[PDB]
Amino acid sequence: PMKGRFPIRRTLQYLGQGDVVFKDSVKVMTVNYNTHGELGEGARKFVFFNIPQIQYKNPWVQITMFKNMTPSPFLRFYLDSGEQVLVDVESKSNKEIVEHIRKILGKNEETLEKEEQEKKQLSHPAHFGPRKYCLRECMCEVEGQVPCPGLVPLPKEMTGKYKAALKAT
Amino acid sequence: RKTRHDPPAKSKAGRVATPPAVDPTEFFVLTERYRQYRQTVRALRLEFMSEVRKKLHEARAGVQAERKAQEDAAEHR
Amino acid sequence: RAYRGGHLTIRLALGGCTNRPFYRIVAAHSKCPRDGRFVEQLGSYDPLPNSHGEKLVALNFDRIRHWIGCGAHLSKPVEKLLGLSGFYPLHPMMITNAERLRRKRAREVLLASQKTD
Amino acid sequence: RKPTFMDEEVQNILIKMTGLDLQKIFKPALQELKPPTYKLMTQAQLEEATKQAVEAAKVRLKMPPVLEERAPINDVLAEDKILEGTETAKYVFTDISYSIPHRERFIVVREPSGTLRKASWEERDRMIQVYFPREGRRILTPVIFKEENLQTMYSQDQHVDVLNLCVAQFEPDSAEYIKIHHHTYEDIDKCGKYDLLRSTRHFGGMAWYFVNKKKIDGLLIDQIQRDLVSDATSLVHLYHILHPDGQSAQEAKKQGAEGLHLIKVFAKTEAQKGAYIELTLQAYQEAFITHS
Amino acid sequence: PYPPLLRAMILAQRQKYGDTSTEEPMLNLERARIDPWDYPAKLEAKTKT
Amino acid sequence: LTRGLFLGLSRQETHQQLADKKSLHVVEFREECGPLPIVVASPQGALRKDPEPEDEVPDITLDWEDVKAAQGMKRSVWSGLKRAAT
Amino acid sequence: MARKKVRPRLIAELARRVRALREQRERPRDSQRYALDYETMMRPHSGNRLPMRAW
Amino acid sequence: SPYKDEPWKYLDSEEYQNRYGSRPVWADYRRNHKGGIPPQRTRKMCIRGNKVAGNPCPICRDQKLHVDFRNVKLLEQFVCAHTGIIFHAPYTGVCMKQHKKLTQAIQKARDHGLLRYHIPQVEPRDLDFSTTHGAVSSTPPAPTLVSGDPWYPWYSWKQPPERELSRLRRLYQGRLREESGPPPELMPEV
RNA sequence: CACGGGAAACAGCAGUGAUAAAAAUUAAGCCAUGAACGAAAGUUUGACUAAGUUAUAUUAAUUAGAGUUGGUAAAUCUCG
RNA sequence: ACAGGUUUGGUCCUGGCCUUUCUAUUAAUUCUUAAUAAAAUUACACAUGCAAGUAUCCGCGCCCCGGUGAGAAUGCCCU
Ligand SMILES: [Mg+2]
Ligand SMILES: [Mg+2]
Ligand SMILES: [Mg+2]
Ligand SMILES: [Mg+2]
Ligand SMILES: [Mg+2]
Ligand SMILES: [Mg+2]
Ligand SMILES: [Mg+2]
Ligand SMILES: [Mg+2]
Ligand SMILES: [Mg+2]
Ligand SMILES: [Mg+2]
Ligand SMILES: [Mg+2]
Ligand SMILES: [Mg+2]
Ligand SMILES: [Mg+2]
Ligand SMILES: [Mg+2]
Ligand SMILES: [Mg+2]
Ligand SMILES: [Mg+2]
Ligand SMILES: [Mg+2]
Ligand SMILES: [Mg+2]
Ligand SMILES: [Mg+2]
Ligand SMILES: [Zn+2]
Ligand SMILES: [Zn+2]
Repeated sequence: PMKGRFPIRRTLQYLGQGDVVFKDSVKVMTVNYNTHGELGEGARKFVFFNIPQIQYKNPWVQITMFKNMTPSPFLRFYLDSGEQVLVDVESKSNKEIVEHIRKILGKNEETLEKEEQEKKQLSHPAHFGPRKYCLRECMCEVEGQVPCPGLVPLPKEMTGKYKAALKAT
Repeated sequence: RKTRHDPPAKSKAGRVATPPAVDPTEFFVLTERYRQYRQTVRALRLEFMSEVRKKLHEARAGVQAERKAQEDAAEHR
Repeated sequence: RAYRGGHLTIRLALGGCTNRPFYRIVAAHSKCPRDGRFVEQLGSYDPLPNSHGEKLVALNFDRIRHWIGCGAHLSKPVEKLLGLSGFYPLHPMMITNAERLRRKRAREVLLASQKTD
Repeated sequence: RKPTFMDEEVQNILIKMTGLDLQKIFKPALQELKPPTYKLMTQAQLEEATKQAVEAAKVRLKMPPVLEERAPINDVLAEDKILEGTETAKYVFTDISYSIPHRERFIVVREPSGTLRKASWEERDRMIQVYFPREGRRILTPVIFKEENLQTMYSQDQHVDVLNLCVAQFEPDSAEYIKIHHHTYEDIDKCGKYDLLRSTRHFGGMAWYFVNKKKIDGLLIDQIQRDLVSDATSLVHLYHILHPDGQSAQEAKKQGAEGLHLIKVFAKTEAQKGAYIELTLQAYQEAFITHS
Repeated sequence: PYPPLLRAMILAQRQKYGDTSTEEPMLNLERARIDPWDYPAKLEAKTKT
Repeated sequence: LTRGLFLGLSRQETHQQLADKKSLHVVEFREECGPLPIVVASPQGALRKDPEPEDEVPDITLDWEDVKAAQGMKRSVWSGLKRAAT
Repeated sequence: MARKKVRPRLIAELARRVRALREQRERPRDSQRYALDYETMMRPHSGNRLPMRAW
Repeated sequence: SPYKDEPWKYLDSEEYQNRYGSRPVWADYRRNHKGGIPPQRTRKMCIRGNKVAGNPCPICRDQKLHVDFRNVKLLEQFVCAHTGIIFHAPYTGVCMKQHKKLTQAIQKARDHGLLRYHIPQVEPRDLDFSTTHGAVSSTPPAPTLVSGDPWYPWYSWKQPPERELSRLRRLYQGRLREESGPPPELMPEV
């Protein structure tokens, strides 16, 4: 787009390139940050940039931002078990915040790979049906098998009218 | 087809089903083969029920499942 | 859709083309239409012979045995196919049909011999 | 303890033997093309990009495993005399499951005679392609693999395409795979066309086929005429490895030759065109020292 | 005896883990006993346990 | 249209001038040639060893037209028609 | 399902009570229910004919 | 067409060089239509019997251009040298009949190695090659298989007892049929 | 809604009136699928299958007619 | 949209309408054979035929299939 300070962050590619996936126990991320002082430049840049990337890959996690109540910027992760994860961000940078969050509460590369390997199993290559869920519609189009009657007409010996005609006489 | 509230046809109201021809020597061996086949398929059904039980138990409280349930808890702390 | 009852049945759904049948071996509810909603697809069945001349049939034995242990009923042609595959014992209907065919060949050769002299 | 194609002592020689040619590995093919990307780098970043390209070329040069001919499948599971003529065609049954390898699938065929046998290799491979299609494979036998079209494509020096198509289509332990690869390897040393596979991923296979078939006369002279002596000493080392008991191998041990002299003992003892090999080595010797 | 393909399934299953025992696998019929069609059924309500 | 087309075509920047003005190598990355570092122009003169500031988030002037084209939202029937050759 | 504008249907539930009462009050006694005409093998109550193998 | 056997002879001839030269046969052809945007579907077939329908097609106005798999020079003009895709009918200008024939000929010449195309590097199908599994190796035969006995004892036809036959015949009176003994083992032909 | 009140029900397959610019056979079977029943041989299924009719649409050909010719936009000579 | 026609003595800008592309119905003209897919005006009323049977009685199923889009902003996805 054109409107906005950074039009790039409002694109599907930017939202998809941010790889931060929370665990199933993660429910709430409450970020508290200030709008003044040189200490909180990293927290402000984190709120400006990385919140959309985290939100895109965690749609069910509620993220709430708060401004100018606590003098120290921090994050509070509310889990399913009730444990509150307190993350102090005073001089951390924008990339350091993301790396710290992924370290403390996130999903490993192998964990993501096993989920996607399970997901690709649902679509099965040998199944038949519509093009949305299956690769083949009718089994005629397979090379070695009988062609589709709407493309190559079948011989008179395989048509049902000739079989009825021969039985009639 | 037909529904519960529609009356039957007149030509079939005065009609009863007629059983077909019966061959005794074929029918007896056919029935003993039915019983011998049904006992085998029943045993296979029991075998499949047992294997499903084993797989579901190993998926819920399996030796591999408990290992994950413990290592995740350790890494969390 | 909502049903009052019924049972899970592994059957054949005729999804194909005119004068060119093709069955999908699928596990579906008993009260649903033949080509309607199903639970999970298992395999394929090809009624016509291909160029090489084999009748090609697919079975997903693992899911089939899983569902049958779960309580899936079976249809008669599915039983014939499974018995031919070797996963299940041969259906007696095939045996009695083979014996009937044997008797038809015997009477055919008898009449052919008697009509020639 | 027979040496194997996947052994380290063979693979380390074969990698250096093939060599690295980026302009050939990363070549513009005939696929759909997109506008390029431009970014500005320093000298160190350019060198890092080049070494990353080399590491990618390693994966591009990943060698295909060459295997022996597989044993034909001939076994009967059951025999039902009742089904002698109830069916005209035969029923082929495939076991389909994503969690099982394709080497463990049960492909069982009921003959019209009434027996249940295991499907042979050509039927099994065809059924795997039918129910698990991968790009580059054809269910039916392609016409291109015939001896007329194969010669036609050879005349247009497309042996790299021949080898890639054969690898994609056939299974390395099948019969036609080995037959066609031996046919291309006999054409390549009949015509001296080793240039096509100089830097591809199929050079090691051809070299390992020649060390098996004792056909080195053309390869050695080609490597010498291409000013490659590190690619000749390693080749004769492969020959000695795979033929330990031989007059060429034992003479090297008894004499203690250097890399340059390892070729002379081979070309005197067991080489067939020894005169040409010696003449080529003499021509290289009288020129390399004088020019450099 | 098991059906041919199913029996071969177990013969391949244990061979992968390395069971060298070549014993012939049987299928039990102890719990496969069924009543004939002439056996009448009960008409009382079934108690869910 | 002609005046603007000629002005824009004349105000182009050659890879050689880009390399001259930024003292860095211009490397082309073809999609077909994989990760191969194809070099198109060399920065003749003093080659700076200091690398360019890598922007984690680029501040570029994007356009909703090309964003729609990239996201596949161009459902107009006038975009993917078959037309005559050059 | 559950909406804000769900109408409180009362006749549909009153019909349930009416049919429940009529099921017990007008319960067909098994005597006339299983009565049988021995000439036509025709059940006077339900309206079904007997199978021919039971003739 | 005088050749009738060797299509590339015309392409190598001089009457092709003086007429078309180094340019493709469809370079000078311009399609007439109703607006500025041509229809997505070109003419179906322009040569109906002996009549030519108005302005003919680039390969199709001259009878010395034979569409075939042997003349790679003619087929190369309709295949892009860079992208390797077949140009469509609105791109070239031929009637749809010659377009389908061109596509079929291009594919059939590709399947013979005369016309080049992309050959990607495809990994082997199997990660691990193991023939020792029971799927491809022989299995130990069954005791009933080695003896010649069917798989299950009830597969064969056994003669029913006379008492049970009489019991069946008593209950199924009026519905009786002719008896049949053991069936023949082998089916004779016609 | 369906106790009850209007009131005698094709929003099943075919077909008939009115209406509308809108026009398929008042035909054959369960041989093969799905469903129901019966322990079962087996029965039924206007679902379904095999068909009849329709340029509504794609393909092969046994076939040649329609539109247009001022610009957009390919293409006109002579008459009133 | 790769656009084009169209305001004015005339130019530029703004701005609407139309044309060029694809699909579905009806109408007109014409029309030869096959294959495949689909048959689409009506929740207006129906003459007539068939569409729920099975079975040693009990029982089981009897808008299940199939038909339609009137009402509902109804609803999609998820515990
Ligand atoms: Mg149909
Ligand atoms: Mg009844
Ligand atoms: Mg109502
Ligand atoms: Mg009505
Ligand atoms: Mg009704
Ligand atoms: Mg009707
Ligand atoms: Mg009417
Ligand atoms: Mg109509
Ligand atoms: Mg009419
Ligand atoms: Mg009419
Ligand atoms: Mg009928
Ligand atoms: Mg049926
Ligand atoms: Mg039946
Ligand atoms: Mg049409
Ligand atoms: Mg005039
Ligand atoms: Mg004005
Ligand atoms: Mg009409
Ligand atoms: Mg419906
Ligand atoms: Mg309303
Ligand atoms: Zn089809
Ligand atoms: Zn033409």
